[PDB]
Amino acid sequence: EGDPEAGAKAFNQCQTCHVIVDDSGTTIAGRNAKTGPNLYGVVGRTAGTQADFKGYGEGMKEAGAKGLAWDEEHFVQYVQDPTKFLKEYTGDAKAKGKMTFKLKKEADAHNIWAYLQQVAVRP
Ligand code: HEC
Repeated sequence: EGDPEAGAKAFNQCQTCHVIVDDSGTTIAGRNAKTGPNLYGVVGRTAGTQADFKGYGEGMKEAGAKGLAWDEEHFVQYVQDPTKFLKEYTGDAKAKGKMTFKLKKEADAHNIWAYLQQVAVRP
């Protein structure tokens, strides 16, 4: 279990590419980055299915087609090394992630998740 407060601060790194904008258009976190998908509603979301994002890689779509819904266990392994995670999960030797960024600290991964659990759950 992470700490939502430390998570919100560490989310600053993710803001270079991601935003968290709700369904009414309110910006919860971030500026205007569109390199990565909107993370609002990511908790429990089938991987690679945010309807507005058109930049998903084959590995990510394939992972969601094989039953990956984001929960803490997979999220933590994923942000630490996206490509390695995609290959393991899919069993596809050619899978590779578009997210070139890698989170270097494990404690941060849990913190950011606690923060997402707070502000990114769609009812
Ligand atoms: C730009 C260089 C990025 C940074 C910095 C971070 N992310 Fe990212 N993310 C980016 C892309 C281009 C993608 C698509 C990946 C693909 O292979 O298709 C993603 C995706 C995610 C996901 C998947 C969500 C989904 O809709 O299925 C997650 C959960 C995610 N990113 C989280 C995340 C976090 C928490 C970051 C900060 C530590 C982070 N990303 C940074 C691009 C970039």
